[PDB]
Amino acid sequence: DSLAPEDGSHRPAAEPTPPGAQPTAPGSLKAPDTRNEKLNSLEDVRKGSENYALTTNQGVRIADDQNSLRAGSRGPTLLEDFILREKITHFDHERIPERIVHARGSAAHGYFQPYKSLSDITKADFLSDPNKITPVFVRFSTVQGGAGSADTVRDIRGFATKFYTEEGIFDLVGHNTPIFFIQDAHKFPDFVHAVKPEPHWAIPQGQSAHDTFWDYVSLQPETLHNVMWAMSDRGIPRSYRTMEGFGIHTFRLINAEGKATFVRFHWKPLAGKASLVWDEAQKLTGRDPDFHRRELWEAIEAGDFPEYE
Amino acid sequence: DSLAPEDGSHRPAAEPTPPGAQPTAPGSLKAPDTRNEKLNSLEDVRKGSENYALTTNQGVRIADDQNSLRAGSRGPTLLEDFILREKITHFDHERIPERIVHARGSAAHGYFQPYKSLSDITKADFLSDPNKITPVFVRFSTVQGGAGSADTVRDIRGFATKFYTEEGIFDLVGHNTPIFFIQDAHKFPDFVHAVKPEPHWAIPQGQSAHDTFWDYVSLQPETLHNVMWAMSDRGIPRSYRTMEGFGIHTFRLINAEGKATFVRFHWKPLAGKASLVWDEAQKLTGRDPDFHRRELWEAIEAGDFPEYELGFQLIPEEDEFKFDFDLLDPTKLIPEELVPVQRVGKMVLNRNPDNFFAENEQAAFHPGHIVPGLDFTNDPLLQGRLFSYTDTQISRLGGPNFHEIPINRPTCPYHNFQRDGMHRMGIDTNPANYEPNSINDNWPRETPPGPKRGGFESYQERVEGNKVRERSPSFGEYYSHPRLFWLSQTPFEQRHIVDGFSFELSKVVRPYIRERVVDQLAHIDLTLAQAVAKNLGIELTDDQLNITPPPDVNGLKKDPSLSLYAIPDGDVKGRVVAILLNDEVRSADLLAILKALKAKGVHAKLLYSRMGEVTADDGTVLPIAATFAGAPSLTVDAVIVPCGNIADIADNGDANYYLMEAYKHLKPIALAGDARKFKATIKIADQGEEGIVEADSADGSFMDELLTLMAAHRVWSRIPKIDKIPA
Amino acid sequence: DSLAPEDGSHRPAAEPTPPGAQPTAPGSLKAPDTRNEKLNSLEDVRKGSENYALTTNQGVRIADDQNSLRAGSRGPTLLEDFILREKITHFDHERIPERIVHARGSAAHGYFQPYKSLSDITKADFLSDPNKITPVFVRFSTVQGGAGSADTVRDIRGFATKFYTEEGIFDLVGHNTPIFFIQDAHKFPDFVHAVKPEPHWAIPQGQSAHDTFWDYVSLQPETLHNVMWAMSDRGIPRSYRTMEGFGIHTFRLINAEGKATFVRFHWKPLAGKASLVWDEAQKLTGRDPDFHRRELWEAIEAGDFPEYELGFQLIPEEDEFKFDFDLLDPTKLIPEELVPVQRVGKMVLNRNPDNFFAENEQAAFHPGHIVPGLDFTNDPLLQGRLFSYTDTQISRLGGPNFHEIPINRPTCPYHNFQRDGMHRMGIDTNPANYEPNSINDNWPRETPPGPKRGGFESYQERVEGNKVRERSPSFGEYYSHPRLFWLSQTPFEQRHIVDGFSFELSKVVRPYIRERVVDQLAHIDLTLAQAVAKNLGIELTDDQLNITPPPDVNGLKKDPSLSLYAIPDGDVKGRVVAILLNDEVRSADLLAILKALKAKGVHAKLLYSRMGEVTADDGTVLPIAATFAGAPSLTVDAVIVPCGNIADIADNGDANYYLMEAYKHLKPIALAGDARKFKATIKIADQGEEGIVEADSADGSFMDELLTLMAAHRVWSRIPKIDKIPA
Amino acid sequence: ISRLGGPNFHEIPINRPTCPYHNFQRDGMHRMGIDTNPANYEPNSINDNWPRETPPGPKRGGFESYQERVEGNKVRERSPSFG
Ligand code: HEM
Ligand code: HEM
Ligand code: HEM
Repeated sequence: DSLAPEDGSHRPAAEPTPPGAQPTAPGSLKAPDTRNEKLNSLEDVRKGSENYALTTNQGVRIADDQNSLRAGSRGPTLLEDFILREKITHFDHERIPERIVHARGSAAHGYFQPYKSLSDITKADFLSDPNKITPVFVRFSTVQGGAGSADTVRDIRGFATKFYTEEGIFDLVGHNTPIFFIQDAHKFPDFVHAVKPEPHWAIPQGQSAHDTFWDYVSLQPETLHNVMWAMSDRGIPRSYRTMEGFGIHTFRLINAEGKATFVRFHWKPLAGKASLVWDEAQKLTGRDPDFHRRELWEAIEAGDFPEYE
Repeated sequence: DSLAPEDGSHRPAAEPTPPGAQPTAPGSLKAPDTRNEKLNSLEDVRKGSENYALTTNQGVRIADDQNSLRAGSRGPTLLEDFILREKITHFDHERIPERIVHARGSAAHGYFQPYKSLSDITKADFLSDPNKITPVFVRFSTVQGGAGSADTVRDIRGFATKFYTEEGIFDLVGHNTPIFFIQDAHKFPDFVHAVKPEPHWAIPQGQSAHDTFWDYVSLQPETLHNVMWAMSDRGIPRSYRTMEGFGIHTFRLINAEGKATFVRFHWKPLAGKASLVWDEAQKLTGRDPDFHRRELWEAIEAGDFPEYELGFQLIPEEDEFKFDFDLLDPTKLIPEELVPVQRVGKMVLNRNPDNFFAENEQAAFHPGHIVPGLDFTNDPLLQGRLFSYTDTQISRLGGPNFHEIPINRPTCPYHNFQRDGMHRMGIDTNPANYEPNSINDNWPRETPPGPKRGGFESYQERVEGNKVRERSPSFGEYYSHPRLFWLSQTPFEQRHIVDGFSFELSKVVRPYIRERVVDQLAHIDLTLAQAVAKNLGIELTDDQLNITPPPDVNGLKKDPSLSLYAIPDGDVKGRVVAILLNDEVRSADLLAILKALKAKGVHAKLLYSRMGEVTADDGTVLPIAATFAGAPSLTVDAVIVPCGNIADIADNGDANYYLMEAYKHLKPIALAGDARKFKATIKIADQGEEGIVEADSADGSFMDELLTLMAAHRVWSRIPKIDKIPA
Repeated sequence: DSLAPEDGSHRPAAEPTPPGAQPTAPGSLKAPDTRNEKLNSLEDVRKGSENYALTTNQGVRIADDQNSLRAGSRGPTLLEDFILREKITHFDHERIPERIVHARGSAAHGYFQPYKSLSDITKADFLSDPNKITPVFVRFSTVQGGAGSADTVRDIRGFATKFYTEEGIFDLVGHNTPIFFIQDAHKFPDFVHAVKPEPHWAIPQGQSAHDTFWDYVSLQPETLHNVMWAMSDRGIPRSYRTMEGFGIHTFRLINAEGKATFVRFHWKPLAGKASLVWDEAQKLTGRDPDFHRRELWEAIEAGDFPEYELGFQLIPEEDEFKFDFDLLDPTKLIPEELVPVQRVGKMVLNRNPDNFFAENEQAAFHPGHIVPGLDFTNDPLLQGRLFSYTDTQISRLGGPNFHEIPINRPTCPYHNFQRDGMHRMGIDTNPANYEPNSINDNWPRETPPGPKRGGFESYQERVEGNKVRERSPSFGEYYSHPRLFWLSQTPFEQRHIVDGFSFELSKVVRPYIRERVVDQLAHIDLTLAQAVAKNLGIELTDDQLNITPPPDVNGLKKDPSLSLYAIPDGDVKGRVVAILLNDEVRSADLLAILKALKAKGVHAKLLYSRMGEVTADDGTVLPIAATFAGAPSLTVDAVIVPCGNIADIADNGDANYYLMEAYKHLKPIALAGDARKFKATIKIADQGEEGIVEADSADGSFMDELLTLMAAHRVWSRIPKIDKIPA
Repeated sequence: ISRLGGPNFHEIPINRPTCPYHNFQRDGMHRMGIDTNPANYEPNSINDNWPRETPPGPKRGGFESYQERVEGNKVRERSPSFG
């Protein structure tokens, strides 16, 4: 019953294919041979499916998964149907709280590699050798909207990178413009509340074009610089691939002798910089709310891998 | 600081005002005199702000809310700053999980009132006297999308009503169609997972147009009936005010003498039925993703209260087996042609919440929340629902004391022996925490069943059968209800159905899925399937062309109450019109226009190519509401273009496109005097045509022709001309 | 129904009554007219019970609370029984996580009042007028065990007070010893993990007598000062009413002119200092594990309200470096001989809670919660404490709104821009949720620091140094405070300390840990080291006997304020006496005894070998409170034995054991007439012995002898004789 | 669900079955298993309906309830045999 078509057209070729030619799929069935050290350590928890029996979470095989246990064919459902309650209990608890900010985002795996040793300025092991590869996990996002909001709204974009180094995890958690709206962390909740949907009716979604945000900007002039960046075409990128990335804060690099050097971090996109125009971007939140997410998944499936300096 | 403007225009009047006139606000500040028992009992948790000092949550006044505590003004932030840490900590833990289904929703407060006593058929106290007023809390929603998804997607709608009765909470949790997709609750996680975003890449949001949804439908024919409703215009309503409401399942009404009657619940809109057309709805998800939430809120602020009539379909117990279908099967409807709806009472929604998170996000509805006078039945979809709503609320709302959050608490008394749990508010003084007890003389006490204020007792239905995991043989027919639905639509509604299926299936990547769906459609109706097939480039096989159609439903071959538009019920009050200005509007036109609209209760939005003001020909100064690009035609019900300096806007791309988009979406257009030049923009003949109102000036019949068309909602006769027109 | 007895003896009188006379009850049923601002404020949440119907949490009346809905009376339970699933669901989610430390504790309500105005030294409002009364809620606890462990273990005790002031909540979170075990908050998790049950097998409960605790102590000599306290009789208080309380750290008092003064907080008991002895405390964990919790509850129901005076040690800012110890080192005390304690106000505890879980278990105290007029210091342990108390409570009480749980709510106003979070109670009507704002004209607003009602500002301390992870060199001395504490104890207290160290060290399995600890004691005092080593069968080496003792503390060689008994202050009001009954009491004796007792406020418990009653020689009916084995000598402060038919109980094993036990534990004993014949079972000399009161009959010289020994707590001169007594 | 934090308590090491467990359940707090199956529902054609139901049998078959005979009305009542 209910099985695949005879021609095997239900499944995608495991080779690089252009956008739209085939059905998208989980990365490990789409590119079995692409590996790095983080991807391989995840093998312990990956779970397969072909050729196995359907079971409960306690490992008991299920005979009939189309019906509830009842007293007679048109009777009442019995409390003793533990298969039914396990199935519905897990569903009832699928959701976890979304991120307070940056709830809407799209991620991918990859690797990082230094061009030369940087030990004159830093003793950071991941930067000490040109032949040393570091597995990374990167997450691109919007700021304001919830996890089910649209991709191509006018907003700042997040650019978060996890480096799995040999002397610890390093997270470089940045944005796509070189400054932020405010100076002190004490004002974060005040700025975020002004930009998010208003508290009485929860409008508007994924937009700064409402009264509370401009109220706050007009009374806090420190915000004007990043407001300039947001109102420009930097606020509506064509893709996560065609935008720049920054750490914003001045950080410090320490070498082996104890000398310190101030540093600001940048990401330079090798596909170049490019943005949409507003009318296009606003209408695209309706025709395909999932455009940046789609485009990233599809570029990696086609072999047009996202690359940054 | 003292930052408000002196002139006080930062705050809206506390009186009814038209959409867009003033800034919207929390309900108790906009309409402080709109009261009910539920609203009044929330006064203990409401908090003001004006004239108070800024404090921590422990009550300590804060001197500086702009800076962290550091060692030196350019120094490190100190750990001892408890004011910063409290502030950021609360911020960091603001979110709670969203609802697993129906995450996106909009809500309001109101009241219900019975039309007469129903003591003959039920002993439920809230339906026993025409003077008993019952306060309500209602939430409207979509199904698939997250809480930040858009309002006007294609999808089923939820309609949940919490009745705060004197003998307990009664929740009627319904939907906007009379049937559901599946028969047994055991398949709910399977159906839900197929429609929701696909698990590898989490796409797509708010849409059934993807491979897994159609895969599930093509393998499970029980889904076909509700799938027909979702692909029709029923799936993209114009507003929460203009859709129907249904309980779906057969319940029981139990009277004082112990007699049981079967009942199906109905909500009838008093503003009538109306929907959008697909390209408008989809575009509208980008230009204003909060269009339904916004319209609901603004309708209440302006006084256009959503009103609905509660109705009952009643079936005597002896008629259980008289139909072609099973009454306990939720994939089947009860045709109004066979069993009429009895109009029993009315609900009015008249006040918005104060705080969305606290009242809307935290509200909890559950179909298992019934009262003496009502009872359940063996419908297997309903049966598994009783388990789920209590279970899910434990992690969404954090524990078993969710009934203590202010919006959920009953207004009647509640006492029992349950104790403790996370977030416990009530402090019990009862010396005993069990029964039977002699230490508190067994209080609180059980209460026998009776005609009024008695204890809950289940209807003693007979059960006889073996313990089986099996579907009833009477549940095994999937095609005649869908066909009954198809034949009751008007011709233009049939066309929208065809286009919904074609569009959606065009997004399915694996072609064999499209073919199997089409096959399933050929078992319902051949014309339907031939039409969908041609848009997908598929040919029907000779065998598919000879499939025998399913039977009539108890002799019916059509039921007009299943169509949105067969029997018109339009009501123009609360609709909104776009008026496109120019720099020298003929003020005689404008006054005939605005006074006719106010007489019918229709709102106007004055549009221009820039914000600010415009000066009319007699020197009158008009405030502009929004630009042409800022309030697209998608948002209004009809377009009027008045006489004046037409050359101001004859060449503006946005003004012209405004008329082409409305024209495409079948809305009525009115052109006064030289505004008639615009006919060439939409290829209108000199002769004119139905749907285009035109005159020398905006006077008499001009407005009356315009308002007649508005009552008919859209101009269905223009369908044939829109396939050309690049809009 | 009416399961209660005719006579109404299932309910206690709402008037002060002696321990064991009536059933105990929720505070507001027992003492309804004992009010305070916090206690009246909780009336919005109290729930009654009598005369109400039994319902679901939704308000639906239950008819049968004895059965599940089943298909047939011997059939399967039905999923549609929502009544059963709600009752079982609330029960399934009743528990919340216990506190990570101090999980076992007992609390009560009360009030604080100052003795005079303290405006010269602080601007704290609650200390500004002798007529300003401040509601308080105090919790007493242990440290190591879980919520179900026993009360009279050997451990430090917690003393936490929440002040509901008019300028915010102020929490004073202290202990019952003047110093703590460690110097920097970074070692807290290491220290707590070492004293708690070991991780493989989770043994032992409520005890420090195990290898890991002693391993950590022997490798970290900063802990030795608090260890001397714990090994002393300070570790086993007789009651929460008879132990001292301390804040431990040095805080700042900030006056209105902006001047800063260093302060250490103290709590002095009005009932005096008293402790048990180790064998008695230990046996009491098995005979009555709820001993301290019970006696505090009953003391309050009898009107023996626990009373404490608040005391300040004040040191001007210019004297920060006058002592030869660092003022910021929390392992260092400030001897009252150097800086006396100023008595400054009093606290009274006069009302028990209504519900243990709602009020005691959900209460949240945090040292970071201070008010204008107070400020912190750089003590590294206090500094890290500020992070932890808010953090822990996010998970223990479920979210960032724990301040909205009724016992935690401030009594003063709290307004800010924080919103949402799990179980949000407050419904904000403010149109703004940020600042600066203009739409609500910037309310609520910041408030400048001032003399009264102003915003919080931190004292502008000068900070100078590099970012480093290093201990200050001035914190590097670990032996002179332990040595000044040793030398300030009386001789019997010094013997109790030696037996404390010996009993615990004998439970350490690895012998090398025993030796290392002993090596450390040699650096404090040789006599002490030699004594513990004699009991562990360890010999001191050559090297150990010549170790130079540590220096004195600022010229001091001893401070009598560190001893529990050097300077008497014991009070007998609220103590308890067991009276051993025989089948024919000489009424003459009883009466003399009960009336002498009642004049000093001493309670009595009448014990026999069975329950029910016995009659005196004059026919007076004496009801029995407990049996000899059921209310052991461990639970009373002294034992009295009247004349009558002594033959009746003279051969009763338990009645004889009662005397030997109380005799072993240094408690006063009184025997009139033929009761003197019991001297043979505890082998007393012929002339007499101090501590044994005897006479021909219960006269007044007889009770003054008994009441006088009782004011001295225990009979210290008997220690020598109890070696050769088998009990 | 509250004691152990969510619906994945069977992934806590001590609670894990040593035999195989495959199904269409997904997500929830602290999800350990990373499912590669393209389908998360059944029936499905995209993964050829795996994992699949197994009919009852003498060994290694699916679970089926004994077909006990049930008869009587819906009552909240104690059996007289229990008294
Ligand atoms: C230069 C300024 C900032 C930048 C560039 C930034 C960037 C980001 C990014 C990229 C994320 C998303 C990470 C992900 O993909 O999971 C994020 C999340 C977050 N941000 Fe920041 N942020 C900034 C300021 C702040 C401040 C000032 C605060 C609080 C004081 C804050 C609190 C948070 C929190 C609580 C999250 C959610 C983390 C989670 O749930 O895992 N951010 N931020
Ligand atoms: C006749 C079929 C059904 C209808 C009309 C229906 C209707 C609704 C509506 C309107 C809501 C949203 C309530 C709100 O506004 O907060 C909802 C939520 C929900 N439904 Fe149903 N539903 C149906 C079937 C089911 C089934 C079969 C199950 C599971 C066995 C289910 C489980 C849930 C859950 C878990 C929620 C979320 C509740 C909460 O988080 O408080 N539903 N349903
Ligand atoms: C001078 C040293 C300390 C004293 C006098 C002290 C005192 C107390 C007291 C009396 C309580 C119980 C309050 C109640 O009854 O609920 C408590 C709880 C607690 N303490 Fe401290 N403590 C000290 C050191 C620390 C340190 C250094 C830390 C961590 C850095 C810490 C963390 C905690 C935590 C997490 C709780 C549980 C709080 C709750 O769950 O509400 N304590 N402490």
